[PDB]
Amino acid sequence: TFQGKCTGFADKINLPNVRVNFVNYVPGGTNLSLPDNPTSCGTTSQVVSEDVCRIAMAVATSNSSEITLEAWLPQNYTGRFLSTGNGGLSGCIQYYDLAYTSGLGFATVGANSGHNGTSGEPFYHHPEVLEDFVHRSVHTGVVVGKQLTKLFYEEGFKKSYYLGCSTGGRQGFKSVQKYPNDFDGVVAGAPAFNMINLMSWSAHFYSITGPVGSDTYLSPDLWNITHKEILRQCDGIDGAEDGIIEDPSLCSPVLEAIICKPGQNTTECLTGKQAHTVREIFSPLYGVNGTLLYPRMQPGSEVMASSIMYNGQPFQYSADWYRYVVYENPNWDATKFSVRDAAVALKQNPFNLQTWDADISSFRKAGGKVLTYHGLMDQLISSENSKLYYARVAETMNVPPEELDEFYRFFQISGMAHCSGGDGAYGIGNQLVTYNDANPENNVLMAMVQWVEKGIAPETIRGAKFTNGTGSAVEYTRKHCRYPRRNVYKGPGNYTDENAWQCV
Ligand SMILES: *[C@@H]1O[C@H](CO)[C@@H](O[C@@H]2O[C@H](CO)[C@@H](O)[C@H](O)[C@H]2NC(C)=O)[C@H](O)[C@H]1NC(C)=O
Ligand SMILES: *[C@@H]1O[C@H](CO)[C@@H](O)[C@H](O)[C@H]1NC(C)=O
Ligand SMILES: *[C@@H]1O[C@H](CO)[C@@H](O)[C@H](O)[C@H]1NC(C)=O
Ligand SMILES: *[C@@H]1O[C@H](CO)[C@@H](O)[C@H](O)[C@H]1NC(C)=O
Ligand SMILES: *[C@@H]1O[C@H](CO)[C@@H](O)[C@H](O)[C@H]1NC(C)=O
Ligand SMILES: *[C@@H]1O[C@H](CO)[C@@H](O)[C@H](O)[C@H]1NC(C)=O
Ligand SMILES: COc1cc(/C=C/C(=O)O)ccc1O
Ligand SMILES: [Ca+2]
Repeated sequence: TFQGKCTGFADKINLPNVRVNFVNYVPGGTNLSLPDNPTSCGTTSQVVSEDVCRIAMAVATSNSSEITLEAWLPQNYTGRFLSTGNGGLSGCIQYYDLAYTSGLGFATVGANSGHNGTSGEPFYHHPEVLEDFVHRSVHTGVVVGKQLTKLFYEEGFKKSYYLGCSTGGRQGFKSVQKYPNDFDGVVAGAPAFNMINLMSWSAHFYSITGPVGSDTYLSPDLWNITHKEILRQCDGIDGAEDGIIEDPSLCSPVLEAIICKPGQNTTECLTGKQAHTVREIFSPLYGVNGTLLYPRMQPGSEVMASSIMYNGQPFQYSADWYRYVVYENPNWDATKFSVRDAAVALKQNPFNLQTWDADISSFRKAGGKVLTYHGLMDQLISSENSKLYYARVAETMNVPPEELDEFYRFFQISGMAHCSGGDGAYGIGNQLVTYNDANPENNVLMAMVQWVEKGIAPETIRGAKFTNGTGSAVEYTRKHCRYPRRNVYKGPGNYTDENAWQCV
């Protein structure tokens, strides 16, 4: 029996520097309690919809570091191994991804990145813990996970896959760049690569806005006013007035247009200083010496960005990065961030956390495929940074898109926010929360499986716009384009007909 194989499995595990905490049979329909999950992760449970054997481990990665590692080995197994990854500066195992991919038949692992919780404080004075976050946590879970898969199933595994977004997107690219043989297929969303500069750019928003109530700051109401004017200026460039900017690279908005006139209600317009703030927010971050560090925030992400990036407080992840790693001073004042700090951080680049190597020929040579996607109203990580990486790879590898298409495809997703949510057709199946069925035509993960196992490369990636979230009726779908193409509404038929659009 499958249960009996699982209850007998702890005795079969004997791996150096791996301590088995427990092995449990978890039937489908179980609502797992996760009492030990770090409180800052904000998840104490996970529904597991299909039978798995659950293995939980503590794996020492050095004499002063360890990861927590979970492996969920499904009863209904397809012969495919998969690793998940992390979010933010967190060690949070993404149990929602473990449920998702195990439920699709993958032998699945996820590790906590080498520490517990969403704070960067565990990096403080602990280079081995930081090294786990940069590269060694994900890789260790792949090595151990593959071992466990082969121990548990007579058939072993035929192919190996990666699924992650945000920090998880970065970790997918760290795999491509440093461990070209870890995965046959890598699915990496909205990647936090160019990571050091991402922290600097996150930190620089405070220097532009200033604190809540200052001259230079905009309230959430004013960011809503600003959003509506951005749509007036840009929504229709793609040919459809649908509240979505299909490719914001064509949107260069001019916000002096909504500077207050005499006799205008001050709550519906900007002062000159506020307009200057907005112009700078849609400008790139350049460093000492006048070199580019991070591209502009793409227009369209204003409502959620007002709460997270433009809220008049220093962004927390970057403050943590500068206090605990760059300067090792927990009292470092993040309100006084300057580009001189960004130079110090970029030169430090610990364990090449930048994850910005543009020569990925070793991955190509090993036979790997990578599919990356990025939402074009992303409020946390600008979609333009993925576009910059693409240019850099083409330039460095000295090949055009037709050649890159053989092993590296990048889809730009209209109306998607950071990793999930947004105003438009974000339902591409990168996570349970974006799921529109399991079939490759509707699901990015299964599309990678098809590319790897049948040699069928995805031309576009379909997403759903839901009436009221995943599981509700699909209102419309759209076939998102493969960069450098963009989507343009041509008709015939209304913009809700996916056939009325063309990638151009
Ligand atoms: C980090 O969090 C994990 C839980 O996600 C902790 O692992 C648990 O620790 C206790 C105490 O050793 C074990 O008895 C449990 O079986 C563990 N749970 C799992 C899922 O493995 C881990 O201890 C924490 N790491 C620390 C504090 O270093
Ligand atoms: C699982 O349990 C938690 C409480 O621990 C609850 O919030 C969640 O809705 C449950 N899920 C289902 C679908 O029963
Ligand atoms: C701990 O590990 C470090 C880093 O790998 C190593 O150089 C050092 O010798 C070790 N110290 C002990 C106490 O084992
Ligand atoms: C701004 O607009 C969004 C819809 O895009 C709305 O849900 C939100 O409540 C508005 N925010 C404020 C502060 O009015
Ligand atoms: C300006 O707008 C607010 C709504 O934001 C309204 O309550 C207030 O009465 C208006 N003031 C004037 C002078 O029109
Ligand atoms: C196209 O569909 C949208 C979505 O409901 C709607 O706003 C619009 O009226 C439709 N256009 C026509 C011509 O029916
Ligand atoms: C990190 O080093 C590099 C940066 C670039 C950047 C090009 C650009 O930023 O416009 C190009 C090649 C490099 O080796
Ligand atoms: Ca539009």
